[PDB]
Amino acid sequence: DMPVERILEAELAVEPPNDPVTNICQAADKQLFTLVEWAKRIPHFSELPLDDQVILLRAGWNELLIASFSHRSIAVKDGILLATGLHVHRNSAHSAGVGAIFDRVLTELVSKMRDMQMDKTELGCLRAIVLFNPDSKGLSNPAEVEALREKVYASLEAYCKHKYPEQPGRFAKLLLRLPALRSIGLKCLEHLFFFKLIGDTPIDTFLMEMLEA
Amino acid sequence: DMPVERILEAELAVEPPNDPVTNICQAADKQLFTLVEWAKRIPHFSELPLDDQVILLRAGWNELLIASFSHRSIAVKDGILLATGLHVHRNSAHSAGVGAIFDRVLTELVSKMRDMQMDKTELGCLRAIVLFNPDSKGLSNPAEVEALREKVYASLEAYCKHKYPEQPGRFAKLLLRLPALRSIGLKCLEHLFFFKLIGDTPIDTFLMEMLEA
Amino acid sequence: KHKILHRLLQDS
Amino acid sequence: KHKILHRLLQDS
Ligand SMILES: O=C(O)/C=C/c1ccc(O)c(-c2cccc(Cc3ccccc3)c2)c1
Ligand SMILES: O=C(O)/C=C/c1ccc(O)c(-c2cccc(Cc3ccccc3)c2)c1
Repeated sequence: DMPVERILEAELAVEPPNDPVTNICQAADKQLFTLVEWAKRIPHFSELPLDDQVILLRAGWNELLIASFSHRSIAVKDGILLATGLHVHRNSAHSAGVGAIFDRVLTELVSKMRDMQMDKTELGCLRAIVLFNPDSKGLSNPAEVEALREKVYASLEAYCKHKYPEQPGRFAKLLLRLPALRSIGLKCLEHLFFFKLIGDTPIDTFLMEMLEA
Repeated sequence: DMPVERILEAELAVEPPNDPVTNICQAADKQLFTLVEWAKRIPHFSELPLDDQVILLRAGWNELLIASFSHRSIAVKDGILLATGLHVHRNSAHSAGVGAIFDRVLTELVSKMRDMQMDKTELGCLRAIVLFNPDSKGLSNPAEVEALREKVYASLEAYCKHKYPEQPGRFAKLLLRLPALRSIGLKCLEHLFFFKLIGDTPIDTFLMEMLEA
Repeated sequence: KHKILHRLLQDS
Repeated sequence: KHKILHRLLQDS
């Protein structure tokens, strides 16, 4: 069983100079610690083998964090709210060299989340689906992870049909944001390597561990 | 309205040395012509403005072709059947320098399609969803494209529930292959630029036009 | 060349 | 460092 009540509780449980690049790296490292506490609260995750928990978090941490700060920014006016508390707007992002990826995040994620009024239960279920990624390489039992994912979007569909009975396509609309999250995550990861490779931007321990094999 | 009968008809309507790299480029160019005939047969696509049809095909042709040859290879034993008729197996792909992406295609697409017995109606609906990409930049009316996508997966869900009433999660399982198709498409596109950039592999007209702005 | 995609979509 | 992810998952 995969109760949406616990997934929402997981989202609620992890709720809390002005250079965008440095703040991005600081925010990612900061939220990696919070991501572990979140995953532990997702039903049945901690029951997986320890090595599989590592595989799933190493494979999805980037998308998981991107989904979080995107939904967190639905109230911001054409901007992104990073975990450090810094609001990055279009002018600041463009001047920092990350104008393109910034635009994608707002048009393909933040604005789409705001327009459909994606709630925290739906967000937590999407992040849980991402967490339970059966395509992750090295999983000792990918079928087991696939079963957990199936339970997640089974409970999500039931939630959407009960909460939004007049939006029959809402469930599919939620899942159809995952392709954008996938490609956006890949581009964001490229910028993180731009920041690290140049050696000019500080990279803290946890984020450094995720960026290395 | 978006009848699955016409989408299947579109799939059925486009059904027909040993160097894998050269064959990949030949196959992609060959199927670009077939892709246009396919898109024209998808209901309401030709009704879109001509400039939007170009935007949608330029934005999704790669994933659209990848979905096709992946489903085409469900009968092949650990191999990919290219449009040129060449069967590329693991040993040949690895020796051609494309072993990694080859493995992803088989594990994340071909094998997944075969295990769930994805039929051509479901394949055509997934490709139609990809075709009607509201995230494409430059669309004169992205809402219109989004409406067509919504009609597609509305008809797909109804098809799955009627054809497979005992597989409640089949509809979601189909949509959840699109993230893998997105990342796989991005990596495949990188190899196509590897082939083009090196100037060693011939690149024909249509494929050349898609690879250039 | 010459908008092969454009011309293929136009011709019936 | 020292499998910070491993140690964070272990500790309760
Ligand atoms: O705040 C958090 O909790 C987490 C944040 C985070 C996590 C992972 C990331 O890859 C990134 C990340 C990297 C590269 C590019 C972008 C886009 C951007 C964001 C803000 C301003 C301008 C551009 C995001 C950020
Ligand atoms: O056959 C068709 O109809 C279409 C084919 C096609 C279309 C687009 C592509 O990007 C590619 C494409 C490119 C790079 C890498 C791969 C993987 C691979 C495929 C075969 C053998 C080994 C590796 C595929 C192929």
